[PDB]
Amino acid sequence: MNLTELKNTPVSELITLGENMGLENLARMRKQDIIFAILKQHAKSGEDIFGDGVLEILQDGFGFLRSADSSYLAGPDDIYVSPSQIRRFNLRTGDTISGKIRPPKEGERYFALLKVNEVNFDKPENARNKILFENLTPLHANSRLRMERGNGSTEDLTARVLDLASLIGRGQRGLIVAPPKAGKTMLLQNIAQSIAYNHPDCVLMVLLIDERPEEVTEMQRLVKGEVVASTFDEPASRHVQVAEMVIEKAKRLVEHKKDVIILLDSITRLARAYNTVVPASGKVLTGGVDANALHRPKRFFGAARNVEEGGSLTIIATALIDTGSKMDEVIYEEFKGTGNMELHLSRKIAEKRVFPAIDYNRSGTRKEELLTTQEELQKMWILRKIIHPMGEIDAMEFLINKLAMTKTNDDFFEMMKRS
Amino acid sequence: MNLTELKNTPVSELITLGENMGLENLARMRKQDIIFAILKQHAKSGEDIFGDGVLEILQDGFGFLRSADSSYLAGPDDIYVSPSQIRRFNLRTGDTISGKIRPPKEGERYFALLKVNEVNFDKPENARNKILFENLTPLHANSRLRMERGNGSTEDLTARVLDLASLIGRGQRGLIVAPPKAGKTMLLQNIAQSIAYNHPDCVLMVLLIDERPEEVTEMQRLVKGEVVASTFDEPASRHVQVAEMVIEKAKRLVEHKKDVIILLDSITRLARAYNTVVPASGKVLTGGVDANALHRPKRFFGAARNVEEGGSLTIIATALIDTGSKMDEVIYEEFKGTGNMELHLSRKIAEKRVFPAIDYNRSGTRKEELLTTQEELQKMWILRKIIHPMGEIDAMEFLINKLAMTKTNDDFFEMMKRS
Ligand SMILES: Nc1ncnc2c1ncn2[C@@H]1O[C@H](COP(=O)(O)OP(=O)(O)OP(O)(O)=S)[C@@H](O)[C@H]1O
Ligand SMILES: Nc1ncnc2c1ncn2[C@@H]1O[C@H](COP(=O)(O)OP(=O)(O)OP(O)(O)=S)[C@@H](O)[C@H]1O
Ligand SMILES: [Mg+2]
Ligand SMILES: [Mg+2]
Repeated sequence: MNLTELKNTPVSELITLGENMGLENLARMRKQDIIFAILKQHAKSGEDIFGDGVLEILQDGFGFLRSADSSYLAGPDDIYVSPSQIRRFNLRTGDTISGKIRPPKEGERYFALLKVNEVNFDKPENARNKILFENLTPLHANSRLRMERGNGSTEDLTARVLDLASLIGRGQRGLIVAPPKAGKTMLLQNIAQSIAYNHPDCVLMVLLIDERPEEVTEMQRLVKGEVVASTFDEPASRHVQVAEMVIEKAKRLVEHKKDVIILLDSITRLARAYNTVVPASGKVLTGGVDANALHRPKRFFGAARNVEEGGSLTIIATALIDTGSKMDEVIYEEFKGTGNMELHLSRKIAEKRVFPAIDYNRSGTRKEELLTTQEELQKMWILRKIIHPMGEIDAMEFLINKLAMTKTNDDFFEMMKRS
Repeated sequence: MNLTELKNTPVSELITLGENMGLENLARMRKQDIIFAILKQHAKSGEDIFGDGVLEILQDGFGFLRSADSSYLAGPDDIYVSPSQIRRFNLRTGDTISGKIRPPKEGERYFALLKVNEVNFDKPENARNKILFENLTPLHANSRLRMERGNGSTEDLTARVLDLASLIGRGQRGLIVAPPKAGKTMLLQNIAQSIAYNHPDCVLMVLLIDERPEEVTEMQRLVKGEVVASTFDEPASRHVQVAEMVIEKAKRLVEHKKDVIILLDSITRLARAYNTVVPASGKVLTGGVDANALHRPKRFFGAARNVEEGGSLTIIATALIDTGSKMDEVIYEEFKGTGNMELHLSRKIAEKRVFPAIDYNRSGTRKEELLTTQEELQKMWILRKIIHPMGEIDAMEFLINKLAMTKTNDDFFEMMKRS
């Protein structure tokens, strides 16, 4: 049986399974405790029990193994990993480990692992002889990540406007500069849906920082790819280590020539958490934010690259502006030139209830020649030069009106060039 | 003789009963001591006595049972609860327990429990088989919680303005941002009156932190639901204790598919109490607040959710701004985007003594489409569009004039659309 199989079950199953196995009062305690008790009960019987999850390396090799569906929460069900097999298998943070697990002995309250049978969805010997992520030489974006679903959905206009506005490809470094109440959440939702539909091969990851629980639940129940979120209730160190786990897992996955995509909401909140967790270095900029505090997020946002050998790590992270707190924009101008893809959203368009509220004139993508063919690039250039004089609200209303009466992007282009 | 019913009766009747029961003095000490003396005399008479209250768990199972009448104050009237009963019936903090009570033997001075006959207003056997609040999947608010009183009064006007400013539903997480002397207290009065009048089924409780005793007495003698308050005389430890007791009781109640509503005045004072009670973590932010000191209040404010299984927990906590103390706006910055409903009040409108003083443009709610219908949603949309341009003072004057002209919200909407 699988520990992951237990964790994917709902909460009520504790009555069906826990009580049937002889447990007395699993009704009233935290879910990880129910999982721990049931799996201890099953282990006492003696049958083989499986396990899997993402590896974490502590400061002294006191390794742990967390679960993705639990948002990497430190719980009793975490799998202990001694330094001996860490040295033997040359493991590190972010490694996906699957195999046998051992019932705890006296003096231990964590389930250690007997022997691993899969590392990063591959044999341990094949995973051992893999070069590090940072040794890989980056490149520019080559493969285009088209967001046009093509299913004729009623919400597909957002994806179409995204395709016309800013091209997204493998290995880009993207920013979504938007005010509050502008449509960031469901824009990222549409991006995730389009990625899951058009590109099932690439691994899709969504990361949510200090977000309300209802949005977390909706995101979990909507996107097909795995999503990890930490709420605002949880402390700053929780946010930091969740982000570290996500980035290490992405690096390990892309080390195997796999395309990884990370949607981040939001880089501003992650930067705030890093600022409030990093010890003061004596140099504080305007807004009560340390200098080296932004150093850690940039690395997280700097891992987006197109690996020459194989694979690509794409990061689309949204940023917050004009929230009333000056720290937000103070972070903002430290992130302007660091991204190669940028998308502006404006409050004024959202006020007119016109969605998606995209500032087409100001948003754009650099080095787009390497990502698209010349003919549709020329069509986009013609659209840009005929849309530049118009105001952003006028531009969006005209664009949605024109796109409503078409079917696909090519149909829109041919209709536009006919006129 | 119920302990609660004798607590409800004022001090004069307690003294009269003590005199009639052959007890000397009992006139120059606190209410708890008088109640203890009366209960001791009745126990020595020999008749069976029973009580009720809310459980509290200490650090070693040294269980106590408080009463909401005395605002959860630690006194002789509290009821002892042994760890044996806790392990037997599977109790935890916040459980509402009623049943037989026992006079103390030699060596102890606290009442024990012979047996429990009601747990959380339910049979004790069925109370154990309940899922934790942390294991319940949150959702967005679905059922609209209308605030319009509908009796055609004049204070209901304020409530009517609420239905025009920000929709409130079951499970909202709302913040009332207001400067000093802007109408917070009687706005909460109106909200509590509407809750107790339109929605008698839902459980309403009002929590007051470091509020003046006269305001506490005004609160208690007006609202229908039970109210708990701690004045600024008591130390911050009692503020934290009362807030934790309230949130635990709300969680226990909502675990039974009940609708719980909490009104908090104010979250800033609770944050101050947590800051001045939590030990320093070595990382102090601007304003003299510890980094993790704000972790605890957020949890209290993060419990507002709509449970898919059943029931809901709504929290309306007010916040203070422009008070001249930097800690207040630091806390406000740390609580800006955490809530899904905002109600902004301004001293500018209150200066002209136009009430309610609401910053209509800034105030609003998040994705109210799941709460209300459509046609009145477009009614509110066009009302916002036509009220957006002019200033807040003029907007409120126009709104109160038009609302006084009509009778109900539907009448207001039809009068607006016909003209
Ligand atoms: N493509 C769209 N179609 C229809 N309505 C939309 C669309 N995009 C946005 N909206 C509406 O605009 C609002 C956007 O809400 P959200 O996306 O939740 O806001 P947000 O970007 O998450 O910012 P926060 O979280 O509130 S600070 C909602 O009222 C939506 O109904
Ligand atoms: N709806 C209303 N009708 C009539 N008078 C009102 C109304 N709302 C507010 N006021 C007046 O405005 C003031 C509001 O007083 P409070 O609500 O007690 O102030 P507050 O918001 O509680 O701030 P604090 O706690 O006193 S610093 C009083 O002078 C009221 O008479
Ligand atoms: Mg959002
Ligand atoms: Mg007041």
